[PDB]
Amino acid sequence: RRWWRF
Repeated sequence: RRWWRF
């Protein structure tokens, strides 16, 4: 969500 895959 916040960064990367999330």
